[PDB]
Amino acid sequence: SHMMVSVIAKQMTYKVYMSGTVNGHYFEVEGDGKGKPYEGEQTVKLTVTKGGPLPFAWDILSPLFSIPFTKYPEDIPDYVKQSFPEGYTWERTMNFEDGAVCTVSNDSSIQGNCFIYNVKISGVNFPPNGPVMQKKTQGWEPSTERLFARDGMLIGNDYMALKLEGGGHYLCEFKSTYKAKKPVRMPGYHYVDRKLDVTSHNRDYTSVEQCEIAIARHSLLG
Amino acid sequence: SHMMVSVIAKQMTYKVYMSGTVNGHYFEVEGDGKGKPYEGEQTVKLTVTKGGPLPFAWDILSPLFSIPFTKYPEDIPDYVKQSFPEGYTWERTMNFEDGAVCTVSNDSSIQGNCFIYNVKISGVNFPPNGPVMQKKTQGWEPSTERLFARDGMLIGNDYMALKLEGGGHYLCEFKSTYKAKKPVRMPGYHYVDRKLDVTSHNRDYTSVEQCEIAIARHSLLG
Amino acid sequence: SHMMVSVIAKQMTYKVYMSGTVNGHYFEVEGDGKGKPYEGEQTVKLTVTKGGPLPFAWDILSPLFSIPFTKYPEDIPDYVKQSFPEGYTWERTMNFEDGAVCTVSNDSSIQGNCFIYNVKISGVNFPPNGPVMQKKTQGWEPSTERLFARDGMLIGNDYMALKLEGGGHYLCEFKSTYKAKKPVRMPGYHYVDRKLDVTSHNRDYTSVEQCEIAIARHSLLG
Amino acid sequence: SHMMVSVIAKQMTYKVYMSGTVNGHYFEVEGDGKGKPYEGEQTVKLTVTKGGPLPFAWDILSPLFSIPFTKYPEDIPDYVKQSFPEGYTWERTMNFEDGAVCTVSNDSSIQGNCFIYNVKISGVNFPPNGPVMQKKTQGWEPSTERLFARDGMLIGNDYMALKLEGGGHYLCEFKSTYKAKKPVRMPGYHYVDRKLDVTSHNRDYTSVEQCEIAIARHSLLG
Repeated sequence: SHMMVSVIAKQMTYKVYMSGTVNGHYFEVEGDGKGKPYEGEQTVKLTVTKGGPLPFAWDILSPLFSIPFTKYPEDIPDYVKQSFPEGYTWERTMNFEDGAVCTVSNDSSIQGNCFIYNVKISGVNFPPNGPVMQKKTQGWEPSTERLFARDGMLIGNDYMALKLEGGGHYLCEFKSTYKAKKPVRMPGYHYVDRKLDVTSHNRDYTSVEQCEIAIARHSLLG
Repeated sequence: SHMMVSVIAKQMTYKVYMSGTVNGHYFEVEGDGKGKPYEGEQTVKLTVTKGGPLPFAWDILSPLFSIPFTKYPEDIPDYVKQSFPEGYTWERTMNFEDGAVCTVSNDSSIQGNCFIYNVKISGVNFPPNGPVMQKKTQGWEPSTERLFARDGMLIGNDYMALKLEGGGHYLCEFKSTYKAKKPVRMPGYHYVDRKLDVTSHNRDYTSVEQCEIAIARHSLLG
Repeated sequence: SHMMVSVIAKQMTYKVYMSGTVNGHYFEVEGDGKGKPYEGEQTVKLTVTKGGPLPFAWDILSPLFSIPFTKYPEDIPDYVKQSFPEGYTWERTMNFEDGAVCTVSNDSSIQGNCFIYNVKISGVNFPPNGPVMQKKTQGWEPSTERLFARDGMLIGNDYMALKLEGGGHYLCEFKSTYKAKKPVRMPGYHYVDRKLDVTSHNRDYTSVEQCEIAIARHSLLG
Repeated sequence: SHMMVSVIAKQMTYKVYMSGTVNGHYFEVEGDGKGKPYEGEQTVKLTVTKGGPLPFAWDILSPLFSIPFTKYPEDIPDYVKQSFPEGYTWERTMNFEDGAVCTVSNDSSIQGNCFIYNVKISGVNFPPNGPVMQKKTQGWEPSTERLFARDGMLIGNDYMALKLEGGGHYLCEFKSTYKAKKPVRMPGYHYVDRKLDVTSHNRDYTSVEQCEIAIARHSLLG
């Protein structure tokens, strides 16, 4: 009784296009990714095409490179997958504890076996001797995103933690808004457990590979 | 597993004394609890001693009434349980989406097989037609606190939500600091799942019963 | 055509009562003050009656010790003064940049020549080696409060700056809500320039004297 | 007074190029300005080059179109004016009360008696029935930025407000970082008063004229 949608194959690839500006530095990143949407497992190779090498931590960009690769159980409506073939948009604001702010905008369509993601990031007020600019980050902690529906949109908040060179953590608030381009069956209050890891990286992070697992769940208690 | 500690029984009680001002209204509340600390289970009966009946939704008080009762797996250092016999303190900020703010301090100490909790709460800028002042809230969704160690303190953040009448959600944002009165072993980044329900109540919530499950865990994906 | 109100003499005294808790430390402060309401000049002697000596900076409490001592020009309605003889309430939230939060609640009545102020403060999550707890503060900078009316209330935001031992500043956001206990003539968008200085202080800040000047104005341009 | 500087005339011009995405809508805007830098006076005519007409209130763009044109008294070190001939950069966060966020970066350089400004803006989570998306805003109230020196950067915060149709105010909160490309003399805690008006506009705001006064000052009370 767990139902797949005919536009999303059990194995799909995607292409990501990303322009951005962080502390006034402009950069373009391109990426090819592949995974199993209904199993919530994905991987993507990223090439920095313009503005490399990047003067900030890679870890601030990693969470902007693929939402349809979430495992939804049979009793929870998959808002994102239901939106295809037309697609979805999302906007995101990331708030770090040293005062830095990022705004993100993403549009997503499909072209046969392939997802197209366009993504812009604008990041400002990054402490010049902070972990992001001194590249003292060491990958994300596994997160749980709270999600609910409001005005036919899907809101998501996530308290995240960048691991720091020399132990300790650098905190960040995620607030996500997902807008389907087509009326879909809205889900209730639910959670997405996520783990993102950077798997391979050359020395100047101009060529990076990362893998994500994304599982949607109910309350684990009751 | 659960690394049991000789000072805290498998079956314990607690006495909670709470005083507080919300929207200028002063109130005092006393309570008697009981639970299985190494299993993360507990009920508690409250009585509003002074300022009953209360002009705000019981639900804004519900999460200030018992942290020892948290099932920690043996591979996670149990910060609060090591803090005893001496005791611990915690401070909290409860920031609601409609501009309400609450500040909470607590002082915990043990007496045989009885826990002692003193807790003061200050709450302001609660909209007079909002859900809390109009008493239209219907209890807390299950949540997942993110705790980590910093300067010998345990820092938790959680993105909460009050269920509302006629569907919908009233978003709250919790930020807690836990401070043991005695050097203890620090835990790594880890999570606590919680479900908290008002089981019984009189007609003006001057007598209330609540029950809490609370289980520590690692990432469900790694 | 600048109009005084018969309940507020050109010279008035006041009495302040303040209970509070900061980083879990309880304290009571009492104060006698005197000034010229229509000239916006005041002074008050503060005695710490309980919980002294205080383990935190004095400068976090100073801005909670007298609003009717503001100079309003003839063309701007004085919301606060118009509320007497019955009085006003106000709630305040102070947000420091090291993450600390304070909530404040104040009720104000009049008794002949004398204003009575009751004030509670709850302050939490103050970094233990931050300027407030290490007492590295050196008085407030002069502030301008933006003020406007909403729902027959007066909202006030102020970006403030504590001066630091060794130069540099420790920032704080003020958000104030004033509620008259009686319908008054609402004012428009306007500014209150304020300067608070601590004038005298014994060595343990158990006996402190401070003076404030508070001037309400229009836009200085146009 | 005004400590004049040989690189910046008493009468100067500027060319502003702006690109930006607000609510996923991409737009480009070019402009020609002129003003009396040591008097703090300037007009500028804008033309929307790409993405005209704009689906949001002009007023959210109005404050991203010229910091050299600020009357500094001789007793205040004029951070931006010392930064030239090289140039300066600034980053800004514009946080609105209804959850909207904008991020802005700018790069400034001089060319004879012409200033060059490049400015990108990212804006997200703008409510579709809110005042900006419904174009019900009617220009900015006069404001007062609070600037101070930190790690060789100038940090300004200001509490702003957009005038609304049918009375009322739509609150915004500005946080700017100013960074000169060349060691300059740092100013003390000081204030900037500003008034900014849309003087003229076509019917779809694809041609707009704005005028700005901007005067630095010490505390008006000390």
